[PDB]
Amino acid sequence: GKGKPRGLNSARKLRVHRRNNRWAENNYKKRLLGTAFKSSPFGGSSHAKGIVLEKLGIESKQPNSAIRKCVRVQLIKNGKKVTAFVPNDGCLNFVD
Amino acid sequence: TRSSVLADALNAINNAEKTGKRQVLIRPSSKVIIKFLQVMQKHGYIGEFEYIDDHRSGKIVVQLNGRLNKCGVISPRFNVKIGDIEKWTANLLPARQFGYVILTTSAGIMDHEEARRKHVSGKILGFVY
Amino acid sequence: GRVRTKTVKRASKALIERYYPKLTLDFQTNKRLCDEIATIQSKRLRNKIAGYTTHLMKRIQKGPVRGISFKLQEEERERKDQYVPEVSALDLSRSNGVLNVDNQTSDLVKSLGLKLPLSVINVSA
Amino acid sequence: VLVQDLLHPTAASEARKHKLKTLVQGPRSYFLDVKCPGCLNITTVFSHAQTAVTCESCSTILCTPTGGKAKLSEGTSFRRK
Amino acid sequence: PKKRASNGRNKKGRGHVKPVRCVNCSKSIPKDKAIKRMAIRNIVEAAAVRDLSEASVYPEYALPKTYNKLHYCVSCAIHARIVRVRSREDRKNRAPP
Amino acid sequence: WVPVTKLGRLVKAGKITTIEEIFLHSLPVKEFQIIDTLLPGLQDEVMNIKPVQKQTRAGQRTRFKAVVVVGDSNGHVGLGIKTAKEVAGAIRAGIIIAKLSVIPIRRGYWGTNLGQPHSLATKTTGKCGSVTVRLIPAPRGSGIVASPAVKKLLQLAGVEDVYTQSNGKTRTLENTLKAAFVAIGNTYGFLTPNLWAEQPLPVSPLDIYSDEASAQKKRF
Amino acid sequence: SLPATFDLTPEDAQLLLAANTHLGARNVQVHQEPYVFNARPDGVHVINVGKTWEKLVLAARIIAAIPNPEDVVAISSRTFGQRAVLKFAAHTGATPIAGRFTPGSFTNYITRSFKEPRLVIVTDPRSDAQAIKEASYVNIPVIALTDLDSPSEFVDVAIPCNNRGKHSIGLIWYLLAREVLRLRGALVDRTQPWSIMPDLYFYRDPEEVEQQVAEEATT
Amino acid sequence: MENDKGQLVELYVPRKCSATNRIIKADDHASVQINVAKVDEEGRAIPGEYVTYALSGYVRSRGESDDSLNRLAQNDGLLKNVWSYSR
Amino acid sequence: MRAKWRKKRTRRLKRKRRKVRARSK
RNA sequence: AAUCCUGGAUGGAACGA
RNA sequence: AGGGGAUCGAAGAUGAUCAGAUACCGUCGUAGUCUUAACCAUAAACUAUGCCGACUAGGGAUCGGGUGGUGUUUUUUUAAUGACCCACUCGGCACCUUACGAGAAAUCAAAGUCUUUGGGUUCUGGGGGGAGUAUGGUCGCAAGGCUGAAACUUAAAGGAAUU
Ligand SMILES: [Zn+2]
Repeated sequence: GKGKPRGLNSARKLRVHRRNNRWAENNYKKRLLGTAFKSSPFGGSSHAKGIVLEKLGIESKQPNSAIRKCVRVQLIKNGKKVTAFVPNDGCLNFVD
Repeated sequence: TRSSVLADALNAINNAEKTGKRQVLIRPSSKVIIKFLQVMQKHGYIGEFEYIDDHRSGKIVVQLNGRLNKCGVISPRFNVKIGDIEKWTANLLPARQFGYVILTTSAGIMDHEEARRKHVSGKILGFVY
Repeated sequence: GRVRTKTVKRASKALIERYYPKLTLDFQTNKRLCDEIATIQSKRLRNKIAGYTTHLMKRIQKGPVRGISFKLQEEERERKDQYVPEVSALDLSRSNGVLNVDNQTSDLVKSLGLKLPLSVINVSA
Repeated sequence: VLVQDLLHPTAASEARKHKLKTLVQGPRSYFLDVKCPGCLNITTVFSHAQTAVTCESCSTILCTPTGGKAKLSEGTSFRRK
Repeated sequence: PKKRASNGRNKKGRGHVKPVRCVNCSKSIPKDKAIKRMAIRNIVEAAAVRDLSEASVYPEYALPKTYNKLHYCVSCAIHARIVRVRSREDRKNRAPP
Repeated sequence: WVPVTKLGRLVKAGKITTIEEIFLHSLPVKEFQIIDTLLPGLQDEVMNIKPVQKQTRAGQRTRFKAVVVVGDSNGHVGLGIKTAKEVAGAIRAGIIIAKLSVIPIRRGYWGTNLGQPHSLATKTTGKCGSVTVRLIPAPRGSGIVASPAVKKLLQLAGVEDVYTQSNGKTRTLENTLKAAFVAIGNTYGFLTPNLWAEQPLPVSPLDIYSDEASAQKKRF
Repeated sequence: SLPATFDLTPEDAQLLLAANTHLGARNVQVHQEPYVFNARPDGVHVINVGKTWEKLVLAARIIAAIPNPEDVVAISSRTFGQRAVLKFAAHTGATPIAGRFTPGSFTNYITRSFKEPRLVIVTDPRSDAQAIKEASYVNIPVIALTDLDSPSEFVDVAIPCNNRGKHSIGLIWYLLAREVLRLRGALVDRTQPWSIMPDLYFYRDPEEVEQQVAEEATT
Repeated sequence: MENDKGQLVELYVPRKCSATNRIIKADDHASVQINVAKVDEEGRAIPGEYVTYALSGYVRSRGESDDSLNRLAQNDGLLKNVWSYSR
Repeated sequence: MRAKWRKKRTRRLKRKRRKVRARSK
């Protein structure tokens, strides 16, 4: 009989089932528990300002071969240290 | 432990119609089954049917004709306002121009067209087409 | 190994199919006949075909062979092919005029049929 | 098959069925009027009796129980009524 | 967000049957599986019977036979016994020869 | 042409003029030239061409599987799937197979009765593989609400307005299109109340004019 | 409505019962055959010869409805039926297929055993299963000389018989030919029993072929 | 299958299997249209006049074409025999 | 590695860790 | 005319890319 | 924890093989294997198919019970019973054939009667790893069981079949 209860007065079982089973999609668990505001150096923000500590050459993953020219950046509102990529050939010279 | 005698009946009818048989025996019987079959009979989806009187609950022998594709059952028998017959008919009928949803009203068991005409609503039972 | 191939066997089969009232059992005259009769492009093929025709003729003379038919075997078949004996096995005069049915068969006859000669036996396990 | 009269089956096809699986169920059992050689009174005896039924006049054995039909005793007069 | 791994299909088992031991390897195998044969053999080979009948008192003498039921595990049967290995279709067959 | 398969003889004689008789008597087609005669307005369309590889000792036999849909927008479609070592030959033979597998389509009305039907008559479903394709009737102007492949199939069917609802792995066109084809074939396998009137069972032309166009010899 | 001329005569019943057509199956009667009559004890069931005859007359009516007789195909893979189907096709205008069937004969154009019949006749559906299958592929009816054990799938009209014996099969074929000739024939029905012996059918074994070769040698 | 102005539409009104009153569609290649002859006196089957019976692949597959044909022929009146309604 | 032996590995590790924590507690 | 009959097995070492 | 303790035999000791071989093979053999009184409570604990109920295809055989048969045999030729045979039936362990259906397929008389989506009801899963880990509780003499995350990482992992 399809497992779930079909009875006209089973709405409690149905909704409590949903409540317990929504904790298996990543988006719901993220939203509810709060991982942006706890983890995630951008505290649920789109952007963040930071101060450049260092320039870095990250060697790419296989099967490619290159050095990607990132920077170690300290964020202002958290103090978290973070690697960030500088695109667009050059521009590691335009940062300092 | 049967729970819906109507469900058992209509599963039997649907299965025999699939199998190509021209008759089915269904037990037990009930007023609801008789009225549902009377509706199907009125709209031509089945032939005559005969109620055997054992002293227990009843048997029915239905003579069917092949015009039926599916007879079905909506369990639980939800409560239906007149605004919602449209939604039910669209969901569980093949087309707008034929097929009948069966529902139980204070005026009686009947099809949704008759329910529109009598301007009443009620509880949904099944569908025929 | 000395297995003959399908070109040889098929050509021999055809030559037997349509030149059976010729084709002595001797390889030599069969060979000269193959020359007379078929546009074979090589002596070696001609001789192989002649040898296989001779083999088939031999095992024809000592009995029929499957696959082949040369119109003489066929007209001999349809000569036989119809045996209408002096009296059938379905007359009862070969028997004693009656038909030795059982009880249920007699009941069947009583149900559907009409007057019919018979006599009953009650065979069992 | 694919067409048949389920209301008017044959008695042959209906007698071999289970008692409950017939069109209308009912017992395959019956009652007997029984007299022993001694007396000439009739005793009503059920075919599936479950008891060692006695003849009230001559306190003797008439039927002994079994798994189904009762086994009537040595040669006696028994009807089906 | 629980996560897991493989898992597997099935043969009609019983319940529990007691095991026997393979006559070559001593492996415990259940009796249902337990490839079983009956070695019925004359005590003497088919050629020594002449010599022994010539040398024996008691004419017709008896020629008895030795009988023993052999249980093989699957591995040992495949390495020795006439069990050998079959195609998908032929391995539905169930007759002896 | 020199036809065989008695229908071909009747058609080259010109006595059968419509495919409706063929469909009515469920006659099995075996020559594409039959319907190429009976239906000149048919046009083709190549949905997809994909390679399929057989591994070998040496390398990979790479063949090409073509899916071709044929139709006129008047209630006839066909679908052919063919694999061959060359794309052009795959397409050619797929067009043949698609012509050879041609089914009619019961295109009806959504709500009411004006001229020249536009939609399907019933909610229909087809399945091949995991894919289930459901065709639902739609009102005028809705168009064909479907992915491009099923849309093109329904255009060549002449279905003006229809909704679709699909399930399964729809990123495999062979099975998707086959499910759709099965649905629009099932359109006729559905007793509606208008198709309750009994009819007197017409006679097959294959039985009417047999000696007219049976297989005779012409020795000389 | 068939007149009373096309009824079961006692001479035909004598022939059928002498051929033992009425002897059914020791093993099993499949449920789709209610042609039984109060099974014989310690063995086989008994067939209703009247039902057999009436089904036979139906099949004859169908065969006569076929306009072109060459569009009627007579299959027999059993040795007991090859003589029957050959002489049947001889008397009628039918076309026989005795021995192997070469799959792809009802389907399959360019191959040269290709036939497009309007009807197919079969002695044993179990041994001629390929033909029933092809006919179901390509829209062809079937007439089958069934026993009570034989499968009833994709067979239209089934003539209950005994397919164990020579005489039963050959006699069923004889009566089929007799009736499809009585219909659309120069024969008027009753007073003419069609002077063609049933033993023109009834497969002769090679030992009797040899015996009668010896007869031809004697005189 | 008809529009407002009469003017029938829906090409190919299909055949119905008589044993089940079920539609026989174009791709149903196991379907059969039996063609039985009408006789008169003298025998003489009347070439051209027929009694037709359509059957479907479903019935032929499940194995009930013979019984269905017995019934249909009997109630059309060319057997006073085989088919009994009470099995 | 075989899951049986990975389970045994984690178990021996788990009881080592229990003991090392009892040292403090 | 003499005349008793047989089917049946195993057997070490061989890591890597 | 008592008793028992023949056999086999975690550990261990030894002979050999081996590049090594504290592994396979061989000989010893402690705990254990048995039992009593208590604990533990897991298992590929597997018909990885939850229970209940109805319907839907054929076939034969088998276990238990019942019915019927001028049935066979044993008896006391011939009676009852007992065992067998035939037919039927209820309820079980299952099996053979087929697909009207179902399914990704392997296969399935259920894994069918499900986009022609609803008979009743419980449990569980939501890409792979990390991880059934850490932590906290709870049970346990312990071994451990039950409950049970996150960070971080990753585009595949996986299932049936094909050459
Ligand atoms: Zn072993």
